[PDB]
This record gives sequence, C-alpha cells and structure tokens, in this order.
Amino acid sequence: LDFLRFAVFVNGESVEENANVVVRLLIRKPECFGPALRGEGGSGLLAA
Amino acid sequence: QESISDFYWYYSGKDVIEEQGKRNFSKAMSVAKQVFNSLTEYIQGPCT
Amino acid sequence: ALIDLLGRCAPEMHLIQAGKGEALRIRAILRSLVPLDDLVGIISLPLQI
Amino acid sequence: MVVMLLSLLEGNVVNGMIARQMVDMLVESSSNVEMILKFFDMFLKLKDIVGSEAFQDYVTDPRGLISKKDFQKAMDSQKQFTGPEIQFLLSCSEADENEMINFEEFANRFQEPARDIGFNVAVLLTNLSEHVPHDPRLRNFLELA
Amino acid sequence: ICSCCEEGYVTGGHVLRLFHGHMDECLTISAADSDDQRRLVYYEGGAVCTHARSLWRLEPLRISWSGSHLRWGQPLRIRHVTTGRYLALTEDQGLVVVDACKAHTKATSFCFRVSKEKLEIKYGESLCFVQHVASGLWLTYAAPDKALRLGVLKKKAILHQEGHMDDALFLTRCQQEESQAARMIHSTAGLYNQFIKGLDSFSGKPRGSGPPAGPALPIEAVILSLQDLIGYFEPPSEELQHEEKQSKLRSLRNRQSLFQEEGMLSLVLNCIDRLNVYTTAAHFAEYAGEEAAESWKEIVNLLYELLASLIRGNRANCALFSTNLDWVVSKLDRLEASSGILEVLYCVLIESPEVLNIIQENHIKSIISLLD
Amino acid sequence: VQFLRTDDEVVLQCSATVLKEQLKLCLAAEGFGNRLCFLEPTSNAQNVPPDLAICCFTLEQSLSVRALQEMLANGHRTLLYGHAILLRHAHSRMYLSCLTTSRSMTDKLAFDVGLQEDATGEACWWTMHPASKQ
Repeated sequence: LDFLRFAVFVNGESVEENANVVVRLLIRKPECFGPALRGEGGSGLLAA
Repeated sequence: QESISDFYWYYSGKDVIEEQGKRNFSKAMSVAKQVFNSLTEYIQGPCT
Repeated sequence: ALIDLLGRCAPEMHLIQAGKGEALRIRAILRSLVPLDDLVGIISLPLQI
Repeated sequence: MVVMLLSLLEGNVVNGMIARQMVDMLVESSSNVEMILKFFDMFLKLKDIVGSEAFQDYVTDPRGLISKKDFQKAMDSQKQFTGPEIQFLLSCSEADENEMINFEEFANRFQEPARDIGFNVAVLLTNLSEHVPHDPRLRNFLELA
Repeated sequence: ICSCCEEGYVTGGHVLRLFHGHMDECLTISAADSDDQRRLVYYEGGAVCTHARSLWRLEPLRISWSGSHLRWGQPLRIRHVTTGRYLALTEDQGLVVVDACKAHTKATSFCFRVSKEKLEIKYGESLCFVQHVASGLWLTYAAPDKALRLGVLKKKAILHQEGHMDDALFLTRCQQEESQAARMIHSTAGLYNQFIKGLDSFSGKPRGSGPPAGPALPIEAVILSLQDLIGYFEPPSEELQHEEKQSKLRSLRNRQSLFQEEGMLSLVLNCIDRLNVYTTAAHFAEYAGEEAAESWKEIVNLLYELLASLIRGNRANCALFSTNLDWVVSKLDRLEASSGILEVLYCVLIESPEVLNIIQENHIKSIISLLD
Repeated sequence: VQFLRTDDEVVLQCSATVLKEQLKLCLAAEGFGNRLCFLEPTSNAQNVPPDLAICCFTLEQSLSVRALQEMLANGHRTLLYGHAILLRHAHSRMYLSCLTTSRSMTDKLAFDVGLQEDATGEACWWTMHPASKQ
C-alpha cells in the first residue's frame, strides 16, 4: 500500500489515471481489503 | 479498426482535432494503408 | 495505509465540480466502500496518554 | 479499401457468392454508404452550381466572394439541396470574417483529393450492378450514386 | 426466446384472444370474482371481447424453444393472465382454470390440431381444433338451452372425447396496451387482496404491547402501486393539440373501462372501507401496529385520488356510483383527506346525471356541514 | 452459429447448485409497485410452472464504451464482448438498472438491482465481458 500511494499521489495531487486503474484493480479483487470491508467477512472498519 | 473507431469517438464531441490527434490519426491510417495493401496483394492474383 | 491510499485516490475538488463522469463514479465507489460512521468512530477512540 | 474489395471481386461469376456477400455487407452498412455517396455528389453538384450562371447572378461583390446569406438563398433557389445539406455546405465553407465565402476555392477544395476514391466507388458499384443484376437492394445504391 | 420471428403467425409467450369460430364469441372466464369463484370457464359472446376477461397467454410448456414458433400439436399452457390461472383439465368437470400450484403437465398441456380426425399455425385463418395432450378428451361447448339461460351463449367448455360440429378457434392478438393493462390488473389485484387479508388478520384484535395480530403487511409496496396507478390514469395534458389529446382521452377512457370491469373499483372501495374502520392513526397503532400506522394517512389519501382518477372522465364508472352515493357522502365529514372525498364526489356529480337525480335533503345537509 | 442481435426478446438465466440441486433461475421483476428484481426458478416446470411474462427483456442498444461516454455527454447490430448494453422490460417498458438502495443486508458493497423509469442516466448500461479465455 505504501508503494501504491507513492504511485497514485504526487506533489500534493492525485494522478487521475493511476488512481482510476488502482481503484479498479483493488475493487476487482475484493480480498485485498481484508476481513473488514467484505460481505463474507461481515465486519467493517470499526470492527477491525 | 476497433481502435480507430474508439479514437474517432474520443474526438466525436470535439470541434477541432488538435495537432497530436492529427499525428496519431496519420500513424494509424498509414499502418491501415499498409495492412490493406498486403491484404490486397494476398488476393490480387486470382487465388480462389 | 488502505484508507490513506483511498484518500490519495480520491478525485480532485475542481474535477468533481466540473462533473467528470469517471471522477464522480470513483468518488461514488469510495463512498460505498468506506462508510462515514466507521471514520467518526475510529477518530472517536483516543490515544493512551 | 475499395481496391481491396475490387480484388476480392476479381474472377467473379454472375451471382457469385462473393458478390452477394458484398451486397449484403453494403446493405448492412447502408447508412454509412449513403453518407459517403451524399458527400461526393454534394460537392459535385456544388461545382456544377458554382459554374452555373444563376449563382453568378447572386454573386455581387466586385472582388469575387459572396455573403453567407446570399449563398443560402442562391443555393436554395437552385432547389437541389435540402436544409440540412445547405447548412452543412455553409459549415464546410471557409466562412472568412464578414461572412465572405470564396466560392471558387470552396468548390475546388474537394475536387482533386476526392477524385481517386470517387472513381473507385463508381467502379465498385458498376462491377456489383453488372455481376449481380436483378437485385432489389442494389438499385437503391445505384440511384443514390 | 424469439427463435423464429414471423409476422402474422402465432408465437410462444404471446398473449392473445381465442374467438371460437365466429367473431362474436370467445373464450371467457367467470363474470365477477365470486360468481364462479374465478374457476369456471365459458364461451360467452358479446362485449366481453374488449374486456380483460377475454385474454389468454399461450406459454410453451416445452422449455426448449420457449417463446419460439408454436408447432402443430405441441404441449403448452393456457394462462388467464388477468387472474394468473393456468387453464387445465379437471376431474369434477370438463376443464377449469387452476392455480399455478395446481398446474402440472398432466392437466395444463394442450395442443393445436389441424383436423378433428386423427391424422406453421397462422394468426389469420387459424381454424384449429385444440385438444388436450395427456388425455384424448376434446374441448367442446355445452350449448345450454332468455329466461332459461342468458342471452349470451355462456356455453361452458367440457373436455370430452366427442367431436362436436365446431371445435375450431381463431387466434387474434391483442394490443400491447391491453396486455400491459391486464398484467397490471393481475398484479395490483393480488397485492390488494393480500392487503385486505392482512386487514382481516388484525381486524379488531388489539396489539397490546407485542407484535401486531397478523404478520407484516406491505405498506411501501402498496404506496408505489398507488402512485404509479395514479400516474397511469393521469388525464391528458391540456396544452396538447386536438388530435393528441382526443386520442389520449380515448385510450384513457378504455383503460378506465378495462380496470373498472375487473372489479378493481370495488376492490379499492373495500380497501378504503376497512381503512376507515380504524378512525385514527392512534387506532391503527393500537390494532395493526405503530409501524403500519405511520403511513395510514398517506395510504388513505392516495386511495381517494386513485378512485377519483378511475372514475373521472368516464360516465359509466361514475354512473355505477348511484348505489354507493350515500357511501361517498357518509365519509365526507372525515378529517383525513377531506379534499380527497370531496373531489371524488365532485367527479361523481359532474359526470353522472343520475346520482344528482337521487340526491336527497340529508345529503345536501351533509355538504352544508362541510361548508360549516 | 446464430448470434444475439439488437432489438430481440431475450431472458437472463443463472445456474446455481444449492443442497446438491442444480437450480436454474431466471431474473424478473414486475416493475410497477416493486422496482426491485428477483429471480424465479425456471427448473421444475412440471410441478411448479415458471412465470415468463415478466422475465423477458428486449435489447435496445449494444453501444461501445467510448460511444457510450459520448452519448452520455450529449439498426439491429450484433453484440461483442466489451460492449455495454441497454435492456428494456417487456411488460413494464422500463429500462433495467442498478439502484443506489442497498436492502441486501448480506454485503455492504452489494447494491440493489431494479428497473428504472427512463434511461437518460448511466445506471442502465452493462458492459459484458468474456467468461473463459477461449
């Protein structure tokens, strides 16, 4: 995630295309977020 | 063909194609000209 | 780090005002992903002084 | 592209399956072919009208040229273009400031570049019309072209 | 589903109408909701051809080629659509409609036969003698023999292997407007019948402190159904030119006739009655529950504008209100949606010259009570 | 070798195996009064016949992605993977859509699927993708 932040964000700005592909891939693989933020896990950020 | 159609849709709303768009259409259309010539040469002799 | 990445993937203010379709939908995806109540709760738990 | 189509059409018997397939392709892309044919014949008629003398009647400025309004009414009086094509010709005109259109250069802009494609389109349609005759679909393209 | 697309030919999944032989008569259903319990099928001929009662959807039972061209002699299921009942072979009578629960291939399977003797189908010149599939029984009219039997033929259909003189039928498709309206009639009637059953389940039974007397009742579903039905029967806009608005008036008029002739009008009258018997939202909370009482005011109000939309602009539907003239005036003084009842009354009196004929002094006192 | 085409009537089905029973369901929705869509089983038609009047859908457009964006900013074709499509209900004449409501309790990200009165929004478009590498 630190590497991904360095890719997406630069000079206090968000690169639109990098942000778009990053969120598309992360959201494409739902198991990336962990036990929280997944319906099968049934837990949220608070529970985490 | 699909890539050229997508490029045309990208410029479909724009009033005037800028210089980079003109150069990129030139590249794609020249390559399409070469592909068309080779497809023609595969059948110019009457090879049934 | 996950939340910080999503915040750094959040679209720009001027883009969201101008109404870019992809920017609006990316912000919508982030909105659906991370519910607000979780954020205010995580801020509400304090440190160990 | 048209040359490649002609090469496919080489050595074709009457009512050959390749000719029938090409006709099916044309009638499946009917609207696009109609736009192409209209584009060619619109500027051919434009050259003819500019050469016509009634258009010279509507032309009044000493230095050549013609106002956009004069162009609109003159090309309406010839009664060969509809309203949309009239506006499209107005758009395609140079439209130099003060609505001055150099009709001579306007007519000759699309005469040479479109000649080679226009001739091959004519050859393609003639070749199809003579190698698959009695075709209900193809006479429409013949009449449009 | 459209494996074969042929114009002018019958296809699966196509609702239509079956005029037996002559154009005058067709395959019908019981007149009212309770006259034959919506089970006995008839051969009535007359104005019923326009109504939703004369309507059947041929669904190909064969899951292969579902909705494709109907081949000669193929198993398939007739559906009433309006009541959602599959016509089928029965044992106590010739053949009757059954629920989808009672619908099985051994009963609902029919097929279209070219000739009545043992040894594609076009909408025009059909002349097909339909026949059951699982059995050799043949659909024939009873021909009952005006005081002895009504002027309409009402020849109830019997499944019996005898070959009568005319077993041919004509398949004529109905309009998409008719099909859509009939499907609304079916779904809406089912929803409000279940709503009435809920009203009866907690009818007069105090809730106390626990859950209501019955199970949960659909409030939001009825809300959406009420709203889009009102919008469906919204009058034509005035700024339209003559031809548009006249044609839309004609379409609205016949749609109102279709919805009224299927007992929907009486259905919503029953709904508004059993919602009246809970005089206040507090009463609705006491018996049916506070959560259901949350939307009582809105449901009652939109019921009144639904009634007004159904009757407004049609003389026949509002002339039916002659018997229920006192019914409208009785609820006139009610505090909730008073403009609703009053608008309903206004439409009744303007469009019917007979309710005002039977208007009485006490009714006029009630109107002056509204003013006072 | 027939292909699906624009402006035809078509049904959407899914096969799922639950309790060692390979149920085949078809998506449907009455539309009026209940925008939400539910799937009824088309299997076991012999015992419980299905409902076909509200499960059928008409294709309207099979536009490409870039052309979709342009149409948003402003026949009888054939469908290809990567194209986004517009589906209209048969009885309802309402375009199928993805709604913002989330009555599906199971997953927070799971959104409700329901019919929409119009099609001017982008909510009624569905980009199909290949199932296998073939």
